[PDB]
Amino acid sequence: RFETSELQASVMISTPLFTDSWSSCNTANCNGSIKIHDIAGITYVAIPAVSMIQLGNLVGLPVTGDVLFPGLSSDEPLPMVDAAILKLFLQLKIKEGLELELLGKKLVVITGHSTGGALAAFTALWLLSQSSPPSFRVFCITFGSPLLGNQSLSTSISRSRLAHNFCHVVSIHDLVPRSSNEQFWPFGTYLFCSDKGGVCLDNAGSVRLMFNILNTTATQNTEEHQRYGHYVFTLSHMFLKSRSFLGGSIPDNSYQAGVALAVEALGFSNDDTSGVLVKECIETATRIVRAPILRSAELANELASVLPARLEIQWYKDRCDASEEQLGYYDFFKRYSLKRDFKVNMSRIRLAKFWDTVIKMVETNELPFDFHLGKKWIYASQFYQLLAEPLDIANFYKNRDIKTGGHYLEGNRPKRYEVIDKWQKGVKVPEECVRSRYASTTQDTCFWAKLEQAKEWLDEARKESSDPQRRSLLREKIVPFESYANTLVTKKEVSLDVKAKNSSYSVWEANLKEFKCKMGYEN
Amino acid sequence: MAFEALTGINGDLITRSWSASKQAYLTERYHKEEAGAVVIFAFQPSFSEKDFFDPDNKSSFGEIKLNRVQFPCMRKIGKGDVATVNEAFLKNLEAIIDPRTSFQASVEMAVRSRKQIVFTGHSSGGATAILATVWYLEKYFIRNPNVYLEPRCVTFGAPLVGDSIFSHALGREKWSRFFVNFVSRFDIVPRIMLARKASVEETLPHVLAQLDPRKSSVQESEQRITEFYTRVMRDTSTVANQAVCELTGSAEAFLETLSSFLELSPYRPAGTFVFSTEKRLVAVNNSDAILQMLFYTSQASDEQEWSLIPFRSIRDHHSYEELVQSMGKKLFNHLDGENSIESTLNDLGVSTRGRQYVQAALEEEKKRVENQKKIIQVIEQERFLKKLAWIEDEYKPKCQAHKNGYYDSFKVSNEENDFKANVKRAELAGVFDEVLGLMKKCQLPDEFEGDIDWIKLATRYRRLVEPLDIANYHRHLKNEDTGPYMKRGRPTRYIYAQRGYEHYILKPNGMIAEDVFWNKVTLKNSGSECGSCFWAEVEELKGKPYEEVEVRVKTLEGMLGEWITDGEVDDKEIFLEGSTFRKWWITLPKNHKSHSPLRDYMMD
Amino acid sequence: FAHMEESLENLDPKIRDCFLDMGAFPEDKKIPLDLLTSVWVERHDIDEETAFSFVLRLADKNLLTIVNNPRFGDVHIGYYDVFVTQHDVLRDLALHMSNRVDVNRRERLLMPKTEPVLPREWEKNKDEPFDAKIVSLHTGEMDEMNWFDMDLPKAEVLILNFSSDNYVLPPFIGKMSRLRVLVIINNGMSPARLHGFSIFANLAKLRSLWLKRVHVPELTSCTIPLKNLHKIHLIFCKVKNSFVQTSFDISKIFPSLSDLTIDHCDDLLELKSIFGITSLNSLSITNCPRILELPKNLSNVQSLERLRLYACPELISLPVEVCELPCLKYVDISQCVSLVSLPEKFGKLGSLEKIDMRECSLLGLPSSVAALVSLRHVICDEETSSMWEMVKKVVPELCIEVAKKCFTVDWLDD
Ligand SMILES: Nc1ncnc2c1ncn2[C@@H]1O[C@H](COP(=O)(O)OP(=O)(O)O)[C@@H](O)[C@H]1O[C@@H]1O[C@H](COP(=O)(O)O)[C@@H](O)[C@H]1O
Repeated sequence: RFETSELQASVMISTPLFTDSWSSCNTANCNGSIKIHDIAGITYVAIPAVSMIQLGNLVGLPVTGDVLFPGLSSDEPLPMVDAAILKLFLQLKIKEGLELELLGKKLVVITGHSTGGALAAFTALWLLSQSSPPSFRVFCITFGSPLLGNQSLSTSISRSRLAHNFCHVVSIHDLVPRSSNEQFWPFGTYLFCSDKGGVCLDNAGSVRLMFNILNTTATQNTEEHQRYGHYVFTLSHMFLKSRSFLGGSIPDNSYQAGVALAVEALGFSNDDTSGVLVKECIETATRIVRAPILRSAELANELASVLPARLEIQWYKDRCDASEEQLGYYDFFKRYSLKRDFKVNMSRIRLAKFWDTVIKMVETNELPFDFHLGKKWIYASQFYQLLAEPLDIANFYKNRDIKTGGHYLEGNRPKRYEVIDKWQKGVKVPEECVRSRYASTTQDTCFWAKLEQAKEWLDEARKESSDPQRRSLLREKIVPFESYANTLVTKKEVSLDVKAKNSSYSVWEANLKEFKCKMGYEN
Repeated sequence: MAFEALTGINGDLITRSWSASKQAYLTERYHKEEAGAVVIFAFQPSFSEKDFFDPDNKSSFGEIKLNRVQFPCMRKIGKGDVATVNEAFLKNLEAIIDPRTSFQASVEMAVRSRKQIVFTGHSSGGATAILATVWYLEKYFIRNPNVYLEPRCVTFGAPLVGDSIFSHALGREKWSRFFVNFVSRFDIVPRIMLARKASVEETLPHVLAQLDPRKSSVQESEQRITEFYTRVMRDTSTVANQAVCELTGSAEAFLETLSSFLELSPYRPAGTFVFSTEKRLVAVNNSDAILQMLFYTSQASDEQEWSLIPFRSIRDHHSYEELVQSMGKKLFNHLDGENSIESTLNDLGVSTRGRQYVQAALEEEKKRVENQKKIIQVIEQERFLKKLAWIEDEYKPKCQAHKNGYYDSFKVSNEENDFKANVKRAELAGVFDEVLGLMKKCQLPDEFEGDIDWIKLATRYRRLVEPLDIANYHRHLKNEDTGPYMKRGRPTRYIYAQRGYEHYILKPNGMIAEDVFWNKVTLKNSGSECGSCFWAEVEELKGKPYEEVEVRVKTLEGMLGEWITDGEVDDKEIFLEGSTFRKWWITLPKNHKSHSPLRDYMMD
Repeated sequence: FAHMEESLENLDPKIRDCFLDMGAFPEDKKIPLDLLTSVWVERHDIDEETAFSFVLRLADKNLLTIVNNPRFGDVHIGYYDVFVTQHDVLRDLALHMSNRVDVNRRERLLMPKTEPVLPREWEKNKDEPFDAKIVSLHTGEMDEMNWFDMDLPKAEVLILNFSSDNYVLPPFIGKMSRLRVLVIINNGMSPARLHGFSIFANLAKLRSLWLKRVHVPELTSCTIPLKNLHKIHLIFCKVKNSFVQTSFDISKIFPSLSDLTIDHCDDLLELKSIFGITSLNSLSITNCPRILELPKNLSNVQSLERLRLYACPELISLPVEVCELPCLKYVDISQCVSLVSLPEKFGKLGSLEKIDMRECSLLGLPSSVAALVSLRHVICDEETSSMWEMVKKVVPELCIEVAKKCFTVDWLDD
């Protein structure tokens, strides 16, 4: 491997964006207003630093109002944000002015200082967490902003893959970002800088540990604005400056040398216990793992090795739909009568295990970000899903308890199918060519669950009290499914299995027609 | 002697090249010198703002894409992307090769006389010489490689010309060994092109006038030189940091996010760069290592180092005479060959972080070599050849004896042979997809695409498996969901193999495959280019009336003979009685049935 | 017709009787070798060794047309793809020679094919204490109780071919001097229910039971403890709640039980009752899904020799008490896709001789198996060849065979 935290910090520092953002923040602080201006084709929006405001209260994200966060998660741990920041954002009406002044822009950089930095981070979060991604790219660079957020909010941001757009510069001597309640959780990349260089940390746990050790450090300062100015001034000229980098005794190892250089760049010697603890934290920041770039290429071999299970499933489907009984492969698998059903169950279990392993590897961040953007992987996932989801539904309904009507679309759908659907959401617009014949497989993988729910509703309607209003309500709730099925059939987007003489769909249609004829409802 | 062993150029040749470059200042355009059996062409350097950045160019850097017809080999074989070169240098070269200059006639006469050709120059003009060398490599060497036809390119402080694609193309063709560039430790001319034009536009004319050796009487402005050096160093630092971050595969998400907000020069070193100092000579053969050394060497060490670095950088541009004269009194060391590079980099002034970055860049090449060795070992396995042997010698002959083409059998059947063939095809496709991904991720040596064995294996695999893939694609009715097979269904590996084979078979001639096809010839995303995709064309043409589409049928009939002759398709299996092609041709009306030219191949 | 008759003239009377038996056995079906050997053992009193010798001797001719028979790997293996089929002409032959006696029929009571009617020759003679050493009755929709009285004072072997869904059982076993073999075969596509199972408890002399595709009645204390039953083979049956209950001690009811086979049976998430039997000697579970882990009570059994676990997916891990078995000679696990690691102390099995782990996704072999001195044959995949040869280095007598994966579509036909 190779230590690159200091390399990432140097890359971030060398960009003109650092100096441009610092100048914009200084101008906004001097003028005391939100300054929007274009420099070198980049639109910088600097939020002035406000004060005489208390921090610490946590109320949570708004649920109803003009501002909303559709992209944020809404699980049991509710994400929370500082009440003061939200109140200031609502009062200042930043949204309207920003959307008015950002019309037609291509590159937008939001910046601020301390409370201004917190407001800029909140504005960037609001811009990114919307129904659709903004037409312009954003980059929230904060200069010593106070900690805001929560563990749930940080986890949701990491899951949403939005932490790459946030960068925070925290000095090794300031106390404002390091004085906060333990409920607060840092998010995004954090740059720790000093008169001899900087380091970058993109892990919440590593950033929290660094904050804790800096808190335990005796060296502290109260005046941080002049320190930040001096730090940025002396870091903007690091390119035209080569130092000895003696590092005491240079270790004869690439990783050890890199860690020692990173520790020395922070002004911490290799003699005090603080330096040793910093070295340990830096070492634990980066984990050892096989290179994702090689793993992505290697995944094709096991994909090919698991492909024979899909081939066996295809052959079983062909045999079932070519049989004399014409019960459909879904119903054939639903009724355990032959050893081929057991073999297909084994193949389905193997495929599910392989895809669960792949999904777990993806969520572990052991693969490149654009892994899910690959056309081959998306197409393979779609092919696997379109062939395996009906089998999983049939297995679940066969193993479903009689009185436990949890169904398949009411919290029992595996997360792998949801991730596959999210991947397929990026597929380009399909052609609207008219299909000459029925498709090989049903386009909708959730058709069978809806059919089972409709059958249950029809059975409940047939076997119940008179209640004419209840019958009317149940028919009203049922007929959307009938219309959807008719649309699918007329579009020839369903396989021949649903069109079989003895298939479940045909039986349900016959039962519905018999009920309508017996009882006489229109349509 | 090791300098002559590696570069292949003796000290006398270097001295003659330097003398010719010095003499070329008075002469116009180019100067030709005949020393013994050696012909040396020296290009006159030019010192003006328009000679570095093209006024007509609108981009932040004066870079324009090359022409495929002029430089067929200066592109990526797989991706198909062409290289980008400086606009002013390319225009100067085009003016040089103009027939009125009689340069082409002199070059032809020198080649016919069986004399070595040496291209030399100084400053920006020297960079032009590099382009000239490429021109030679695209006119005579590629037509018939030979020892006597080997050229020699020597430059003195030439600025960067090509981008990373240019360096990759040079490495793939094994032409990088003919370029030698001498750059001083503190030389600033090679670092000029690494900075954006907007940052140094104000101070470019003054620095360029000062750097001119013909008229050095101009008053020296220390402030302007200091600002120019500061801007150049800042831009070089940004470019080097981004390049070293991208090379190691770290902070990829952060780099991807920050790429849109950053504008960086795409120029990269190309050739064998040798660094000259007071008493040492170090030569580097890695572009990333060369860039890192170029950035790191021009750095200060203390206060005394400052306030004199810009002046030394300005003066060093005319200090190559001392290096040439005192060439034999300095030690020569090879950075790549040496195991311990700490002493060399310490002598050259590289800091510890520069040493670590250079070491990482060097280890990247070793990792690529190890990956190539692993790929070769995997390919040379017995089972990999056994699968292909089973496919070629068992499935196809049995299908032919069964009176049904193996494509049609794979389209619809229920036998164990089809299942085994599908399994083997899936395994081969997975292996080739892994290889294609490794090649795409730039984790393989540039010469890997140039291997004849790999090209032959890929061509055989394509010609043996592509009809099976087409049958699998059209069996599941996937053409009605996405579209034609050649539009959004063809795998990338087959396209890469076809492009590699076409380049290999057309490099001795000089034309791109598109020209040959179009010259031989609605045809958007057609199947007349690939013989192995012919079956897919049969899928597209069938089911349609003859009146609606007629030219495609004629093109297919014309290309069928060439495909049969070249072995792309086999007449025994694709002209079978039960083949779908025969049925489609039967459904064709009587007019084309009687006007078809392959009657002797169909009528019994 | 004449050729096989002449061959029968050259056969020994014992092998002639065996030939008649297998030939008159129901046709157009796959007959396991274990059932055939048990029938010969309890009919001719020739024991398993001579039964196998007779099978090998008769395998030369076409009367015992063999199949793939992959049982050649070892003698400790059970029965799998070892079925034997015979020709209908041979069946009619074996039905011909003195096999239609009106009243007595001292041996070979047969029925040519399933039908809702009974043979008129024996139907008329309702009161006939017939010697019935071999009885095979084929009946479809008609009641199992028949329309007459089979006293059968000297019967030894009984085989039944059955059908339909709702069915009863005959009272013949109640009026039975002795019986050793009882086989019930159902050919329906749905589970078949049985009524009146208390009559089958009259005789405890039965030694083999071959139930298949039926609703296994729940065990009750009123059932007479079968002190002679040794084999209980269930294939495609419906356990439902018969073996789930644990109130009644199965060991008391079946103290002589030694081999129990459960194949292609679902709804078997509970196995505590099966492990509760202390007389178990050879347990084999094949193609049984919906099993998470084996119960941690197998230490009660101290004489189990075989632990065949063919297929049986969704098995998270092997029990840690397996290593406590003193006489676990043979362990067979195949087609398992959920097993990831063997028990850490798996190498303490000093009685282990042969192990099969074909098509098993094992992660890492523990070092304990380096102490498996008695281990001789290992049949596994190519992936585990390295860490099996690492054991073979310690024990030269260890033999490792790589099982190639053959791709066939014969499973689709069934
Ligand atoms: N409609 C589709 N459905 C499902 N898969 C598709 C579809 N279209 C293309 N592919 C597959 O998508 C991959 C793109 O990788 P590609 O290297 O180009 O990635 P990019 O460079 O572009 O990022 C190729 O392997 C295509 O393979 C073709 O599909 C058949 C079935 O494949 P099967 O063997 O899995 O059954 C094969 O016969 C090949 O005709």
